[PDB]
Amino acid sequence: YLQEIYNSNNQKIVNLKEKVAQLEAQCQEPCKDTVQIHDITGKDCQDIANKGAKQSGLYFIKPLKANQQFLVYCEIDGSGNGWTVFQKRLDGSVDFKKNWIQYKEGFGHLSPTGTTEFWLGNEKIHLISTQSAIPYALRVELEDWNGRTSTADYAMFKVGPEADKYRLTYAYFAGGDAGDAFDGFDFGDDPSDKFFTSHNGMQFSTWDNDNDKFEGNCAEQDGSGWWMNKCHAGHLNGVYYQGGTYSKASTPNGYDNGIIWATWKTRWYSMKKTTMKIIPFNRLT
Amino acid sequence: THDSSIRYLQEIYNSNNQKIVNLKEKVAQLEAQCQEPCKDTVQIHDITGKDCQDIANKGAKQSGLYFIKPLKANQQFLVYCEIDGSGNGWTVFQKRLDGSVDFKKNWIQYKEGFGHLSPTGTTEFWLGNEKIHLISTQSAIPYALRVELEDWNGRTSTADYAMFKVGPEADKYRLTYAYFAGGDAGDAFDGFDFGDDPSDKFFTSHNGMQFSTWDNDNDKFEGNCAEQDGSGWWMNKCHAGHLNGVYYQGGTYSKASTPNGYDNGIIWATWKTRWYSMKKTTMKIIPFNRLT
Amino acid sequence: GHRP
Amino acid sequence: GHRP
Amino acid sequence: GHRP
Amino acid sequence: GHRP
Amino acid sequence: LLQKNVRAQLVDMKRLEVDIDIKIRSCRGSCSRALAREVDLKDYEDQQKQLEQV
Amino acid sequence: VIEKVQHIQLLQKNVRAQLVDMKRLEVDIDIKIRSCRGSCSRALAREVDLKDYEDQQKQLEQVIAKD
Amino acid sequence: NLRVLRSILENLRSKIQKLESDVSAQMEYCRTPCTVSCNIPVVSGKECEEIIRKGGETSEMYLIQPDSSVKPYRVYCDMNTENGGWTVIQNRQDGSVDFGRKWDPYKQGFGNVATNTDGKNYCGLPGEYWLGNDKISQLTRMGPTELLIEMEDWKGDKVKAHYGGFTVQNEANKYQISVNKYRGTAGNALMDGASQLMGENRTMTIHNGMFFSTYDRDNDGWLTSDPRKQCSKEDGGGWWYNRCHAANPNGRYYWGGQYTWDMAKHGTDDGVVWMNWKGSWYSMRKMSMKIRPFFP
Amino acid sequence: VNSNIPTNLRVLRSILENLRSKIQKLESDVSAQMEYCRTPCTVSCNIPVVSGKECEEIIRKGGETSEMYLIQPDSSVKPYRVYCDMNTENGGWTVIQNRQDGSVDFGRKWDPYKQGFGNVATNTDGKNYCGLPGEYWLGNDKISQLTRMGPTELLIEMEDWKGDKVKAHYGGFTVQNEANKYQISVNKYRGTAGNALMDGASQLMGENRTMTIHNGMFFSTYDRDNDGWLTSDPRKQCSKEDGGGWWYNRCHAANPNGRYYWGGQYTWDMAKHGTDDGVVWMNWKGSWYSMRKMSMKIRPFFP
Ligand SMILES: *[C@@H]1O[C@H](CO)[C@@H](O[C@@H]2O[C@H](CO)[C@@H](O)[C@H](O)[C@H]2NC(C)=O)[C@H](O)[C@H]1NC(C)=O
Ligand SMILES: *[C@@H]1O[C@H](CO)[C@@H](O[C@@H]2O[C@H](CO)[C@@H](O)[C@H](O)[C@H]2NC(C)=O)[C@H](O)[C@H]1NC(C)=O
Ligand SMILES: [Ca+2]
Ligand SMILES: [Ca+2]
Ligand SMILES: [Ca+2]
Ligand SMILES: [Ca+2]
Ligand SMILES: [Ca+2]
Ligand SMILES: [Ca+2]
Ligand SMILES: [Ca+2]
Ligand SMILES: [Ca+2]
Repeated sequence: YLQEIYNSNNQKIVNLKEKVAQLEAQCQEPCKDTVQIHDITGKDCQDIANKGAKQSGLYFIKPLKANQQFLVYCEIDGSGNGWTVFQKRLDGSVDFKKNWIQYKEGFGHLSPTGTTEFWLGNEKIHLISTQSAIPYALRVELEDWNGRTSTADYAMFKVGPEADKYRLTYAYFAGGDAGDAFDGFDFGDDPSDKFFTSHNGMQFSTWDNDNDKFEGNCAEQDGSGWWMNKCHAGHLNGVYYQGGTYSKASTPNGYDNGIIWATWKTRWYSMKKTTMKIIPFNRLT
Repeated sequence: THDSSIRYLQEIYNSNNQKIVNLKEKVAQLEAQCQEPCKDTVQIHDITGKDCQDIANKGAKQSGLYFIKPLKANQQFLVYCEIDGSGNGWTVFQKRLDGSVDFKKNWIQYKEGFGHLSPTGTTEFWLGNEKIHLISTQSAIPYALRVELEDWNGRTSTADYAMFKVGPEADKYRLTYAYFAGGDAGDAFDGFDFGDDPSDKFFTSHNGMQFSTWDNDNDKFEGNCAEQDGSGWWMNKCHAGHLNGVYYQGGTYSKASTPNGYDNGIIWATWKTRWYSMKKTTMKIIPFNRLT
Repeated sequence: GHRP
Repeated sequence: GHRP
Repeated sequence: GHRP
Repeated sequence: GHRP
Repeated sequence: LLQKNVRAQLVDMKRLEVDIDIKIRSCRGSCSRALAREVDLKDYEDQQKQLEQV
Repeated sequence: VIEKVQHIQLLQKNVRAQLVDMKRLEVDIDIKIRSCRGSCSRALAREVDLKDYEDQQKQLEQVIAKD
Repeated sequence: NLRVLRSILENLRSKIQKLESDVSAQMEYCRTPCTVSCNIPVVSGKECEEIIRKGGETSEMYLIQPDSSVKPYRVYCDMNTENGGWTVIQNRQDGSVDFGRKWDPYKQGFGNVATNTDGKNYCGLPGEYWLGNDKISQLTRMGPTELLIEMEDWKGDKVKAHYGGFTVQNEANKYQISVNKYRGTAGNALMDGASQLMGENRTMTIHNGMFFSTYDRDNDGWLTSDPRKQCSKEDGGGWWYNRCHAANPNGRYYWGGQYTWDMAKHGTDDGVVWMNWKGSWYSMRKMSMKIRPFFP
Repeated sequence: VNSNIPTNLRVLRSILENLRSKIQKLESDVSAQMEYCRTPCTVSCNIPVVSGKECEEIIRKGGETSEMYLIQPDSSVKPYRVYCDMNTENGGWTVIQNRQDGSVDFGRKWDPYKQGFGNVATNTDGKNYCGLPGEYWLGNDKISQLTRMGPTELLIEMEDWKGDKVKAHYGGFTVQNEANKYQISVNKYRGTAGNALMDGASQLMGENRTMTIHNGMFFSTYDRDNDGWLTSDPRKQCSKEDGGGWWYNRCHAANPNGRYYWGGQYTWDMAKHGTDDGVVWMNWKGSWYSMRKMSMKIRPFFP
């Protein structure tokens, strides 16, 4: 009434100040980030599995020659095999027309769930692949626009230092249904076609760093960074074409520039998904 | 009368008649000795196979001559196989050791082969291009090339190349390898930086060069490298590794000796100066897994 | 592809 | 050799 | 603010 | 020769 | 003097609302969401001038 | 009394034939020695001297036209 | 007739009720946390300037490893402003994070470095955060470091304070700050104190040279015994308070800008202040501090 | 007034002393030869890298020098050795028979004649290949198989002891197989030696001439009478008497496989059986002249 209603609300308050204090304590922690990095490290993703990692995802590895560690995406099969993934395409969300520097350091994003496209860099691929005498094997996994998949393994896969332009080299094709595109393809226009499209032994090129065997510039004309040779038969850093089928008309300079593997599909067909991952070779049989 | 004589004459006459009958059985023994031809030291082994490693796989334990028939081939042909103690069988397609064969030959001769094959490896020759093409592209099993060199002091050095292959004649027996796999002879196939021109090294490299001869020029020179150096090779304006060059005794030679002025010796720039010609050369291939 |  |  |  |  | 105190509690109340608004907005960084709300001060301004007159 | 006419006048006949056997045998040997060259480490160098054979035969005809 | 009081108090009693209800709703929402999904950029380096050299052209969350001793940690890199390569150290823009924390949180770093951009699978938007005096110290002691401080008022005007040299000592030296080589348009609050003040009134507002204080760790330049009287609760944040400030980037976030002694919890200018630009009772809309390696 | 100079005729003993001395020279000569045959001759014939079906194909493949090559006429068969004459009349000639020094005996039987015998080639002075042909018979089977692959010409060359040379070219030559006794067929004669194979000896008339014709005859060897001399006395065979295996008739106008007389001229009293068993080509020099060289070469012809 008089002095009444005054000390009602005027009493709620002290108690209100205290609810507030509970609210404040409920509001100190940051949003919870669904992406986490595991704490097992090693020379590479196989080494991480041998150490008990039991799950695909993000880990840090530190190759023998590296003088700083780095985040990789490991594929842990429940079989005890740890694959280090260095390349991944699955939607055309990342632009792969990048320059030398970007190909050397890496671009794209690493995701726990592997739903992220990326190019680990060239330098990294180099440090892992040559850190010891234990030969590595490269496995390419491809997927068409009809859910079919195929693979191609290469044995003794190595990427050279920057002084040699991150030259690719392998001892031999180890089989797979995808077919040996790194061996070059007979497009049938000239007797030298197969040799001019092979990859084994090629230096890496980008538009700004031509090391191809073409008078012109394969990476500039196809829009990617790849181990080019006048120019290619296997091209996974190609332009992402929705649908698979594409035509010369859709291309920017008139040459096939999609994500091809000419020994599995035609060069006028671009893959749906692409993975390039490595594992110490003894892991295969 | 002197009949005592008519005596000794019949004596003598009958003796020489018996001497004759026996002499004749002795000529008959002689004649049977003189029916065989001269022994030839060169024999050809009986094992066969795709290539020499295949031969070696089948238990062949010795170097020498054997016939092979690559999958692509439609007629077997003779080759010289070098088999080591450890089971490797190399297929030798080139050899130089004294200057007895003239390597200045025409396209046809380089394609079919010229020189001689010996049980002992003591002969010069070029297996031909067509054969080196059929052996090295017969199956997806990649071959490696091994180049062996020997200087005039007894020194030897080597150079290996992986996934070595020779193209068909449609593509002029184009040479190709994936990469240099090492060796102390160095990688002359990669071109050499001889001097000042900045484009030296590009123009003297050999990976991807078509083969050339005096009469079938496929080089990267407005002139005729092979005709100028007198050899058959995978020329590029012109070369830095040239094992089919002119054979010069004692190794050292100079532009004066040369006929056009350019270095036309058995050279391997990354190992010795282009003005020094090798004593011996060997070119030979093996399935690359034999070195993995 | 190739470069004809 | 090289040919300039 | 300064403390006066 | 011949033989008669 | 009673005006006095409503004086004080008036202030006490004006700061509290202001503190609650800073605290609720500071939950946009931790909780699934923060309540959208606006502090209407004038109601307080007006409301305290009206205690001046007196 | 003549036992030695018909005895010689015939022994000469046989030496004539021995002479032809010998020259032929000489010739066959030469041919068979030379064909050892294609077989043996070496062949004996030798020439047939057949003049010595023709003179000797002539010197035997002389002897005939007597009886 | 002078019963316009009740008018009052009825309010107060009503007011309280509405307060309780909002507090109540915020409590229910706090039963579940905010979440983000920050997929990490492949490219990394020791600080955001090495990342832009290495091709990371976009402003977003990165991992940096200023040093092999230390574990890589997350940071927002601004690659657009002034040629990029700026590592964000502090950022205010929406009130989402409480900066009134104790020493420990100021040492460790608190808040949200980044958040998801409307569609996208990376966090391209910075959140409000404090990187952590330890990290700040170590980044500033790697070599000469410049400091960029940017602010925006509630009408969109914006100013900047650029500091050609910036260093933060380590914990033992209580994060003592040093700044120099000023240029900009907000004024030089850090080195000269408050342009509004005169004489020593101004110099007691200089930050250059001060130690860091928190409400649970008084290192301020106010030598006095009343524990209540410490620059740091009477001002909200963790800062290089002197006696007490000309700038308070870590103050409380007042919605709207203009505030008053009677809105402030303890009656002082505890908002996101930069006295030389808008004086004491104006809290900025945006405020941030970025650093970048300098030259030699 | 009786036995006049009978003493005088002891110009015998002169003789017979000799014969006795000659028989001893001959016994050491055979004995020294027999000791030399304790060790065979040897060659080292490194093999030319180029090969083909026969010398014609090899010259087309770049094989410009005359030497021993390995040919494989047909894949049924195993590659075998042959001497290839790459200089005469355009080259590409496969030598089938070669006589030039007497170093090989041609008096052999059916078998050796069937398989081939003698030396294909020998090492030239200081060289590491066999550039000089030896004396050989390639082999009737192999000659047959070469002549039936296709039209084949025949080139016969010979040279006398004084350096003169002549030749007989036959544009058609075919030799049937063993079942047909290697019967021979030759046509399209040309050259300067005369046409001994087709026309028989020019020194003879009427049926004598015709009995020396070779064309159409079967092969004979001394252990295998196929001659055209119908007769029952076994000693009376063409090949037992004129010494080689040949396409004898009754018996020959040419005898390239006959006996090598050193120096060329020989007489009936030098021959084993008193016949013309030398290396003979009646049409050019008669029957008592033996060639210093004689060879037989062949080459695919045109269609
Ligand atoms: C520092 O603050 C003083 C305060 O004394 C400013 O002026 C004085 O304000 C005080 C408030 O506490 C008043 O009581 C006086 O009216 C002012 N003092 C005098 C001396 O009149 C002054 O502006 C500041 N000091 C200087 C040097 O400017
Ligand atoms: C054919 O050859 C015979 C020789 O065997 C020759 O026939 C006659 O030979 C007998 C002796 O057997 C003699 O009657 C004649 O003198 C031979 N004729 C001549 C001239 O040789 C036959 O005459 C020969 N015909 C020819 C021209 O060769
Ligand atoms: Ca082709
Ligand atoms: Ca190029
Ligand atoms: Ca150069
Ligand atoms: Ca040219
Ligand atoms: Ca607080
Ligand atoms: Ca204090
Ligand atoms: Ca005999
Ligand atoms: Ca008869």
